[PDB]
Amino acid sequence: TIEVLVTVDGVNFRTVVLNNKNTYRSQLGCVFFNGADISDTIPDEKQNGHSLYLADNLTADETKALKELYGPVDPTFLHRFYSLKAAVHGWKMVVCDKVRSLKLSDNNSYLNAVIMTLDLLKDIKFVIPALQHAFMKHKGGDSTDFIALIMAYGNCTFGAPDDASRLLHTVLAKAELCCSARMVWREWCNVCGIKDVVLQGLKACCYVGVQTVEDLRARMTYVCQCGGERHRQLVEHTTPWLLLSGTPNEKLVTTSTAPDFVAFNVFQGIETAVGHYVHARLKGGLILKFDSGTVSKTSDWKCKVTDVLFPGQKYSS
Amino acid sequence: IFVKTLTGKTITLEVEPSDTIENVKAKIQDKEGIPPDQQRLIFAGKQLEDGRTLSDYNIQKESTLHLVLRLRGG
Ligand SMILES: [Zn+2]
Repeated sequence: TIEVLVTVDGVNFRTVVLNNKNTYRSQLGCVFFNGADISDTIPDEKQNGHSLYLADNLTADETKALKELYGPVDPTFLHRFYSLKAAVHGWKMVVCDKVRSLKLSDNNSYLNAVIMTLDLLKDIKFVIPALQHAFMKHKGGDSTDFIALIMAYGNCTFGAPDDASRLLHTVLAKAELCCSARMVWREWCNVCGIKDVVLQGLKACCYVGVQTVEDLRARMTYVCQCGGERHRQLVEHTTPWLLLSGTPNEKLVTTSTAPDFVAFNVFQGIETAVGHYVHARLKGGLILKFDSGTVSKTSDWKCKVTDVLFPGQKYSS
Repeated sequence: IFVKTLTGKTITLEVEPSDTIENVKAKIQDKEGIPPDQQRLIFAGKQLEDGRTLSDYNIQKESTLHLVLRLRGG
C-alpha cells in the first residue's frame, strides 16, 4: 500500500492512504496524476508519495479553497478544467514578430480570436485568482492554464466548434479595469424627462450591438413607457480602448479610409453551419490576418466583422 | 419583457424577476423551439451571463432583450 498527497490548489495537501483492491475512483474519487485522469486505475507503488489533483468528493475545507481560488463553479467545473488542460496540452502557439497566435486544431479558431483580442486589452485583470494567475502565465509564454480555464468557464467542449464573440464577453465579465473609463448615456422625453445613465470601468469599454464608432454616438429614437418617443445619445466617453461587438455583418475593411481600429475579428462561412474565425490587426496600413497560426496580409477584405477593437476614447458632446 | 430575433418575430413573455438568465432562456425553450444552450440574450449592449439575475441588470418589465443564436466557429 502507497501514500499520496491530495490537493486542489497546489498549496494545501493531505495524505490519503490507498490499497490496490479497487480503482482510485472507488477509494477516493476523480483524480488527476501528472495531467492524466487516472481515476479508473488501480493505485501502484509508482504513485507512492506523489501529489494528486482531486475533482469531486471534495473535503469541506478543500471546497472552501475551490471557491476562493475559482469562485462559485458548478461541481463538474474541476473535472472539465483538468481534463481540458490535458486535452489541450498538444495545442501549439506560433509567434510572428513577437505576436502570439494559436495554431488551428480541433475547431479552436474561435479561441485564437478570443485570445488574440484579449492580448490587446490594456490595463485589465481578473477577479478570480485562478483566472488571473493563469492569465499572467499566459502572458509569460505558457497559455495552457489560461486556455483550458477559459473553456471551462465558457463551458466549451474540446474539439467542438463554438462562438468566439460569446466567449470573449463571458471572459470579460470576470475581468476588471485597472484604470479609469467612463461613458455616459443621456435619455430624454418631454414628459418623463432627462436621464443620465452612467457606466464606469470595463463596462465603459464594451458594447454589443454596434460595430462602428459613429453608430455608438448616433442619436437613437424609440417609444417611452408613457406612450411617446424616448431619445438616447452618448454624451461623454473616456476609455483606454473600446470593444464593439455585433453579429457577423458583411463589410469592406479598408486602410485607405484610414480606420480608427487597431484590430477586428471576422466570421467566415455560413451562420447556420460551422464557420471559421480569423483575427486581424492594423499595423502598417495593412490588415495582418492571423488565421490560426497562418499569417497573410491584405489592403482591403470583403468579410463579416463581428468584433472590433478601438483605441482610447476622449469624447464630450 | 420583449425579446427580438435579428430581423424576426418578437414575443413578450413575463415572469417575475427573481429569475436567473438561465430561466429566461429556459422559459424560452418552452415557448420557442430553441435550447437554452444555443441562445444568447443581449440587453442594453451587455451579454447576459447565466449567473446573474434579471434584477441585477436593472431590467424593467416591457424591456427589450435580444436573442442571438450561438455561432459555431471551428
Ligand atoms: Zn416618456
